[PDB]
Amino acid sequence: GSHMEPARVRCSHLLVKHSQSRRPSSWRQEKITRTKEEALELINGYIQKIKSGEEDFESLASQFSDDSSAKARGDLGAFSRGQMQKPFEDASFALRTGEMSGPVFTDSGIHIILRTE
Repeated sequence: GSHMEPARVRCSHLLVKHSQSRRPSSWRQEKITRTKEEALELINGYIQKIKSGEEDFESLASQFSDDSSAKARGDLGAFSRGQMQKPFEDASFALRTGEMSGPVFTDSGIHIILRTE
């Protein structure tokens, strides 16, 4: 039936990091020269490419995600809200089936969340 707002949700997560972060060193750049504003453009670029049916989320999340989850397709499983960040939570739980939250600002950087489930 129609059961939204659960305990376990599944979504994919892309992450673009910026100079002001827990570490200004990604796997794409040894010294992240891009700030939040700059990273935001990358974010929009990926989002546009994905939703337009040009690129895939898992595709871009594996190459253009500065997170370790990148090599794991960037797709997550069914997790609980207490296992993620509050901004990440609000986004993932507010998304409908096959919906994308867009640029979710966090401490590490900007996350792109797509509702896999």
